[PDB]
Amino acid sequence: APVLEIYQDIANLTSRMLAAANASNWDLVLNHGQEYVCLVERLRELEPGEPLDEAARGMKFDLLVRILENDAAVRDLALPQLARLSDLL
Amino acid sequence: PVLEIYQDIANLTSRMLAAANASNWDLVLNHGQEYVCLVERLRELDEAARGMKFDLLVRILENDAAVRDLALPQLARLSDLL
Repeated sequence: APVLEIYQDIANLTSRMLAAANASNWDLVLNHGQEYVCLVERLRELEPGEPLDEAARGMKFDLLVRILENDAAVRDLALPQLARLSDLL
Repeated sequence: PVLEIYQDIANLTSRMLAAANASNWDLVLNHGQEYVCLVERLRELDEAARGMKFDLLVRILENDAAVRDLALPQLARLSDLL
């Protein structure tokens, strides 16, 4: 199904964001957010419904766990550096 | 159901957005423990229910992005100084 295509793309994009965050390329991470918002809008046009196939349910669930884990991992790379540097100024 | 989890992750992300707005990065970071725990608790539906879940998801997705959009330009410009 096609809505599975957008979850995949968001997972791929969030993995790219993670790679940038890993390299401390904050501006790239932000630049990836532009696509991210596009992808969420497109997601929003397909969803919700109609129900999903059991096979395609566990796949989306996985994709989500991955998107959320990526989102958490970006924050967990960036924020300790932000906190630290903020403390200084 | 699994809506509970989704609800809890959405709510938490709202508290993180509120903290972010206030520049309390430590507090954003402390809730991040709670998020991850809820996310891993996930690794583990009628139409009204799927509309509900989908709504929560969009909110979580928007919230993560809203926090990055606050946090990262500050970080970009502070690493550059230092």
